[PDB]
Amino acid sequence: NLLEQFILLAKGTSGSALTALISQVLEAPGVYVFGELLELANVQELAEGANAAYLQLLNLFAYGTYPDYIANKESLPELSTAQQNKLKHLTIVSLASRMKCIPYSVLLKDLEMRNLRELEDLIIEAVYTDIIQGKLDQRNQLLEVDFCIGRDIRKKDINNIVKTLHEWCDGCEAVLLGIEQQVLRANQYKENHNRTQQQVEAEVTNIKKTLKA
Amino acid sequence: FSFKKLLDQCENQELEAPGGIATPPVYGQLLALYLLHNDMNNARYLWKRIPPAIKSANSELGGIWSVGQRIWQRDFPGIYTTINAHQWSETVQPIMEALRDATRRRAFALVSQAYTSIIADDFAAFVGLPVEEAVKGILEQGWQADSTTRMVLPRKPQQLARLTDYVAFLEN
Amino acid sequence: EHLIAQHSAIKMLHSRVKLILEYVKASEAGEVPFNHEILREAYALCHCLPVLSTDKFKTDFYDQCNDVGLMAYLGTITKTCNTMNQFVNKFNVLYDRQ
Amino acid sequence: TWELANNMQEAQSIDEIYKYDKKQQQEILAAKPWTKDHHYFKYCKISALALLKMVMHARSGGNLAVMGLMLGKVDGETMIIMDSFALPVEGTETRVNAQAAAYEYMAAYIENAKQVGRLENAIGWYHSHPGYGCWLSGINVSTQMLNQQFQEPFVAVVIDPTRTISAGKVNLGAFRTYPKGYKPIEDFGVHCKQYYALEVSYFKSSLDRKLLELLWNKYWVNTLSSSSLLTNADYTTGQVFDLSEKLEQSEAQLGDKLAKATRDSCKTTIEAIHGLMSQVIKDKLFNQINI
Repeated sequence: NLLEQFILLAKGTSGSALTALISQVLEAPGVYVFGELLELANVQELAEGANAAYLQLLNLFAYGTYPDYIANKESLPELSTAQQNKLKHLTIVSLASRMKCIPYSVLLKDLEMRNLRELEDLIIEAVYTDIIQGKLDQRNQLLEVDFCIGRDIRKKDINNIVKTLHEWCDGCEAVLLGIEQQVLRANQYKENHNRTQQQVEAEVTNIKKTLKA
Repeated sequence: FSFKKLLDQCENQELEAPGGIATPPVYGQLLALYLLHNDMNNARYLWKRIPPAIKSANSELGGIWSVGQRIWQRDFPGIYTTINAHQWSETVQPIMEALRDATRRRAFALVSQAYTSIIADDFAAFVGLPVEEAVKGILEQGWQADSTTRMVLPRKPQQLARLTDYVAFLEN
Repeated sequence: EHLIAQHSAIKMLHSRVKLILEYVKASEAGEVPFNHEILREAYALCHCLPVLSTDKFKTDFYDQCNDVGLMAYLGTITKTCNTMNQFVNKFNVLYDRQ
Repeated sequence: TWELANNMQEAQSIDEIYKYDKKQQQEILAAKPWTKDHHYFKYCKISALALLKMVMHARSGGNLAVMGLMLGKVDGETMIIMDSFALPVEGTETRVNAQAAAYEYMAAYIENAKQVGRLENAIGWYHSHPGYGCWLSGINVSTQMLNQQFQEPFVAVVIDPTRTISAGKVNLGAFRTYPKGYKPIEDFGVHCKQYYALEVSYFKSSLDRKLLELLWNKYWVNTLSSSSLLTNADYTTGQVFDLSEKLEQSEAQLGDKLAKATRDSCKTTIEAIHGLMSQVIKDKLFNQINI
């Protein structure tokens, strides 16, 4: 993949060339999840020195959304239009991850946009890049997403993932239990009916045995 | 919600008696409770049931029956005038406020349901006071209002077992 | 038959979800190496659990439930009538001549 | 415990129909109940294995026409068929003639089956109609005449391979015929008075049921994503219309059919409630997780 193609050059280099490489990665199309790039020790070693801003920018791209690049706009270096478009696409993906019907006003507020047409064009190009799949609806000012790619996961949120899966498992188990109970009752009911019918039959034929004298 | 227990307690107190006639206060309390629950037929038959001697012995029953007659004709403005005309004993004291609150709620619901625009005078007579409940109506619940003609515009405000029982019944 | 045929499929889905949860727990503990690609898909699968919680779906589901209830009413009302007919047929011979 | 009844060796009347009561068969053959009235057997029950064998033979025939035999028995008012056996016949898709090859083949296969342990006899024949519905032609009518008038226990089967493949449901058609003399709708053809139709039913053993359920078990996605009663709406509406007609006929008769109408209504209601139950279970399992 693209990350594999851009990852082997980051071993031997460090310093300005490394930061230029991460900038090129952030500019290259197709790359949207920066998991293995941040996992390298060379990237993490940038915290000490004069290149902490690039590390903060990479962390913001990996996990943060567009408003996070509002309070600390002056701290990070200038961004080109490709990086801004990629960040907006990541913010759209993050928003669609939570709710499946994104209102237009929420998107306009979140992406800091002034025109509805520009927002629709940005959503259209995001769909063309094939990061999310969905359809717009101007009558209700809604965007419906049927499937969105998961974003990056840090090594502290995994426990929460477990919780959700656990919940699902529990629910399945509950359903199973109910199933059993229901079918059992059904069977019993049927048996009861048959039994009583048989009893009646016995009675009447017994009557016959005592009436044909 | 606590009045239902008092209601049925008075019911079984009424049901049997040493001589078939009970004390005046229990009769009055039962009649007032019947009036409160907006059940007019039982209250009217209870009033018909009372013997004339005990009926004329106490004037409290007269006031209760006057209130019942006023509420039977569905004349809302007269109910508030006839409910406070006389004095009420402590035994029937906490009935009047509850009845007035229930009547006010019923009038509010009727106005909100059966009216799209009503003269402010009639609505204020229905509710009780033509000074501050109009501004309360427009502000608190957002009812539209217009001056000059004084017009308000109120607006109106465990599963699988059943299916398996149905299937078992149908199949058998 | 019906409540049991799909019970096996539900159990299979339970087993698959349990296997995925076991792998995620093992990755959290450290038995397996940190494959930072499967966890992203696990997160995406996690975020897609409350499927179609809109009002239109609820209204359609309630309409479907009411329609099936009415279809069952028309069909209980005829089994009751058939038992009614058999009862009157048996009654017209026992306690009433002809 | 979860399945409650399960199965180690126990069975029921479902597995009982697979047997050969020699005395019973001899006495029904000797008594000849159907020779006295024309309106005899109306229920034909054919096993699954025969059905799939017939379908594969028809498909292997392709655009042309194939033709084969069938094996079974008769029991009271009903007819039982549980074996299919193809024939090496060739011809144009509009006509097929059984040459000496089939004549030497049916006897040889019957002898081979008898050596195997099979005890059933010839019951009828199946012919594939590639496209032109399911109706007996003139030559088919004459052949069925002679077969049912010489070999009294018999029945013909006609299927449509092309329409079965295209639509998705089988075109099994079981037909018996009224003998000559008894005289008392364009789809059925032009000899609709000479030949009539029969209902079709199927059965499978306890072992067959278990194997089929366990094999179909590898369909879980479609099992819990089918959402029935949204695909068979036309079938249910047609069933309700036929229910209305049957109810009208029963009401006219009252002035029995009422039992049949009640059973049909019960079947349709059971299907509808089963669909609702599956929908409810899916909603409980999927839409009630993670708030």
